[PDB]
Amino acid sequence: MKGMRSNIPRALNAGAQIACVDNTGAKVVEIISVKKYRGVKNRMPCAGIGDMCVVSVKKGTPEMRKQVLLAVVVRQKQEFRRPDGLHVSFEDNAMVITDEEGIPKGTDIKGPVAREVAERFPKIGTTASIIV
Amino acid sequence: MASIHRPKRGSLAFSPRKRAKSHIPRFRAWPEATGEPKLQSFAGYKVGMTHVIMVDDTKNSLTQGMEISVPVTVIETPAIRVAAIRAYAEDSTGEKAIAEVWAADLDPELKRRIPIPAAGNQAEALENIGKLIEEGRVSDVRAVIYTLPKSLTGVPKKVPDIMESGISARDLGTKFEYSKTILGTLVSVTDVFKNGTLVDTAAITIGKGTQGPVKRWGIQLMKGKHSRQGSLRQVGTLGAFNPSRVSWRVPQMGQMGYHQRTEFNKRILKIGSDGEEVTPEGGFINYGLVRGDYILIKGSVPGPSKRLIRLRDPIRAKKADLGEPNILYISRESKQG
Amino acid sequence: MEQRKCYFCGKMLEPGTGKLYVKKDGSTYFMCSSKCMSNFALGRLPRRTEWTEKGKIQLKKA
RNA sequence: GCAGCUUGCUACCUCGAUGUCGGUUCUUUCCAUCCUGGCCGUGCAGCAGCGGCCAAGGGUGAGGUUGUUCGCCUAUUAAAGGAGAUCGUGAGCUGGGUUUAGACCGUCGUGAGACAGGUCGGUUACUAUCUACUAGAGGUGCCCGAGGUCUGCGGGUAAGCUGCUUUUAGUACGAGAGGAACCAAGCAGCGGCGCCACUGGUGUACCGGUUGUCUGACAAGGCAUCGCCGGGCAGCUACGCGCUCAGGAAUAAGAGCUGAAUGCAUCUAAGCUCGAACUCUGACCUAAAAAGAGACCUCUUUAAGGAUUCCGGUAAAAGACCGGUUUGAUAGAAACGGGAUGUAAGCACCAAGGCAACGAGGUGUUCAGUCCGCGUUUACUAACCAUUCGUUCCUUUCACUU
RNA sequence: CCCUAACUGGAGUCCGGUGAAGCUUACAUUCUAGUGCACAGUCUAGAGACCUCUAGGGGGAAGUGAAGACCCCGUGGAGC
RNA sequence: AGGCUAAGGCGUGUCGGAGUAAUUCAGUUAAGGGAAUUCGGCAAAUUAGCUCCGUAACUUCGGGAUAAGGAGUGCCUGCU
Ligand SMILES: [Mg+2]
Ligand SMILES: [Mg+2]
Ligand SMILES: [Mg+2]
Ligand SMILES: [Zn+2]
Repeated sequence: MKGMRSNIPRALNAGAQIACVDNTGAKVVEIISVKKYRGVKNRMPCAGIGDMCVVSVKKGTPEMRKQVLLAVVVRQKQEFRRPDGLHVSFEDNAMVITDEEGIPKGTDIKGPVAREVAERFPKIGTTASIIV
Repeated sequence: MASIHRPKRGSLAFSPRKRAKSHIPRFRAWPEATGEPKLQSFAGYKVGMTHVIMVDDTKNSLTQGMEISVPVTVIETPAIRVAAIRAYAEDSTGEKAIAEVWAADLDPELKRRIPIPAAGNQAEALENIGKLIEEGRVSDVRAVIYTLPKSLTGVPKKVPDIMESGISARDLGTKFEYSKTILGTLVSVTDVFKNGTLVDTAAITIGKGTQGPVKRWGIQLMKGKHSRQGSLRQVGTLGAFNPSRVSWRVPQMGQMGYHQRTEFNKRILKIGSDGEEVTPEGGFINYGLVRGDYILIKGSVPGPSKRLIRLRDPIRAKKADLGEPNILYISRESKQG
Repeated sequence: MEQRKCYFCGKMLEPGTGKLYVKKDGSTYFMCSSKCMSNFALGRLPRRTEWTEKGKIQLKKA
């Protein structure tokens, strides 16, 4: 997609369970694969901030559970750097449930969200209240 | 067998990976001239790295205009003396040295490298090279330069490093007359490179000794149960049954580092004249403080501190004129904290 | 070039250095070095550490 | 008909053993091409297909079952091709299956026992002689003697390959829906090379807290994985960071121009112009041990200069390499700068209390104390004293010196 | 494991002392193809190759260990 | 038990110097992810003493049971 302004390490890889922080009803979602990521041999599919991911709901409502959805990771403990040289990090990982193009399924996002995903997916920026 | 495909480990583009045959990098090719006469190369010594907060000026970049922190590399680049003027005769076999003329006046420190040439055939060698250029035997003129590291306190040496730097002009008579003007003089790095222009940095990289295949080629460590069976940092197989020989393309241990490498499009960010503008508190680590005139190069450069760095104008520079940078802050805080 | 102050030691964040640590509730802390971030992560308080300027402030209160 | 990549047929080689499947690691090869590049046809409007030709430079992944090969299934993806290399690869690994000795189930057999049936368990030996490769040196060969700077016979490369988004453009096309390409820009995936300002790891230098115990108590220390725990400079390193283009020539399929054989027409029979991720040049690494064994300049012949002794680190497995040597800041000390930890011991007061003695601990002296495999100033000490080669070695086979 | 990194002690590397063993008809600096009992460093035709030493891990020597324990044969055995 | 010390026995679990690679035997630590590795959580990691609260299916009524899930713990002053 559109290039962000900050370098983001691909912290999360396939099999990680990330606290889904929207009101979609899915609580914990496991990363199955990552859109727009061709791998190399033996390398697990990694996903840093602003990446769309294919996830399966592990914990949540009875209707969201076991589905395969599209999610965007909005926070990560693995620190990234801003263009001015400062490194930014978060207390926990988190992803929101979205569509192919970037529109979230939920209506409010609890907690902060990195500003890079706000500038890439502007609907994710507007839906979330506090942006970091 | 359902083959799983992996790219080859390491590059065969840089083989045989042996120890480079000189501490001075050598340029195999030089860019064609596009303007007024000037030396195409300068030599400096790498001091260390810092970072600047420069306003972004790169056209079409995402972060244009806004503040960025660019890792720079301060390089201590005093004046150089254009020692000799050497002309080459081109033929079917190749370029061959046809004649040289050394400068009459030269630094006394040069004796540690080569015995000092006498101030003899200065006018007559020049007229001989002029006649050779006139008749047509001469094709290109190059200048011999050496550093004068006796001033630098961070570099322990005082012997010059001698190297050839081609002149950049249009006509071989024009090149000869410019070389006559600059022969035997001290030309600062401001007379070669301009502020904001790309260059090519070549230098013998950091020697890492006899390193193993996992570090030399980035091969895979043995995984899982194979990690503790007796071969962990060893290549899994050296060849098939046939052909009955180890290929040269198999990863193996050997000399890692201390190779010559060329880096393209290393931008110049600052042309300074006082070492206190960039020298941090406590000096640089294992170097000292800057005492001559320097240049700030964006990004990394091959080689450790104190290594000779050869600078030439770019040979494959994609981008146009870039303009003067706008440094807001050269970070001269301590590198030891 | 916004001027940033370290949450723990009180040192001013120099340009091109430091970290920005964010909690789950949107609170942001500027850490000048790994030492300040590690002391924050242990649960220590700047007021109860004498080398920080907050600890010096509290000790010079009395 | 081809291939010999499945199963057969055969019995030519091997039974004084060519370690037998599958996976893993790493390298290479073929094209009958899955994707990437170039074309042709269409029942090709566009988008997207379908079929064919050229093309092997690069890519061809991650997972669930199963020992599997194969095959299915999942979500990505440009695509997630196939095959060869003793069904590549056990003096590399694994040991899941098959193919030992034990045992159970079923079926055969009167029985011992058997099953191209299933199940559980079941030893991976070796100090590398030669060769090959990978790097590092010592010689001679070439050669006025030495040094320096270059050239380039050659060798190598993928040094890049490929997607996503924006613009072109909601335009061409189309009745509508739907919907491209040329140029340009940014970012990303993988690969390559390099680096340590920033971030992260380590950091058994160092600093602090503290358990148990020993040295009589305090102080200072020993041991218990660095006792454990917290922090971390330098260094190294990635999880961090820098760079990573073409252009040109000749071409394959193909598309044409001129043009006859065949008065015309014809891309072909001569000739000519374009035409690809291929080839070549261009970059980049290496390259006088190129037997055509190189070119030029400088210095000087008992010298030029090299090596060793000495102080070192930009280097280092040994060698080698790169510097300094009193006309010197090469390494060390002293001091200071810059940093690591967190406020030392002793003393004064306070301390929940205790009649008292005592008292964990708090505050002041004290941003203290301790420490720095970093820098600067500084010859204070140590880089001094030598030494050997550049003489065949004796000879008066002499260019001599008793 | 993605994906490896740094550090510690013992080896290894280098040095002083001591000090064996296993493979071995000979030669041997190889590489390609063919031929040959159809799996060649020694044949045939080409291509490369100056020699010596050190370190490296194991491509090849159908590497060494060993009169195959699988299959067959023996007017050979043993146990049941 | 394990750790630290007496007495007692020893520096002979009879090769030393040196601190310069790769690799190897045995250890320490490792961001973010947490079995995605693999035939298989093999190996390693986690937890761990004592007191108190509390403890399920099922059961041959004996058990399961230390089930599981939790809290406290040092030092000093003074006492019962
Ligand atoms: Mg083998
Ligand atoms: Mg036999
Ligand atoms: Mg018979
Ligand atoms: Zn701070």
